[PDB]
Amino acid sequence: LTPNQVNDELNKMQAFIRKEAEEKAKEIQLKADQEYEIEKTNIVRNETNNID
Amino acid sequence: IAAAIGASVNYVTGVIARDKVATLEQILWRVLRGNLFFKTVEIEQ
Amino acid sequence: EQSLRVQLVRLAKTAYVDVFINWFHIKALRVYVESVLRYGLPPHFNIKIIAVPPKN
Repeated sequence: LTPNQVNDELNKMQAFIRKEAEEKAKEIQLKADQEYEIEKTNIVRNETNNID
Repeated sequence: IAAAIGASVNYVTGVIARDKVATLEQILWRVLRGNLFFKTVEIEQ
Repeated sequence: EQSLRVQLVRLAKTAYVDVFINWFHIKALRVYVESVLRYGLPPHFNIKIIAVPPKN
């Protein structure tokens, strides 16, 4: 439509792109905290067996 | 502005013979995939 | 035929209510999903269901 209308939608575009990415990025870093603990427990149990 | 030599964003270049057909595509686009287009136009021959 | 007849009326009736709640689920979810996808900000929408008196 008019350039103004197309700019209201433009603003909406970069809004979408940003919001789905923040949402993606929270899930992405939450798998990274589950992974830290779990890998840390696994290194330790293996090693104490060797030391034993 | 210098982003259509790169690939930081995607642009769709295209010729169409009618600005009319451009409209129908704009409708399809807005209604069903949300509001995510920047619509610019240049006249060709 | 008799055994089938009782079972069938009952089943249709029970099925009916369930199929109705599911239909209304889809429509409510389809308006929310559509609304976020076209409009964007603000996060919360003002949604109403307006009952129209018949033939208006």
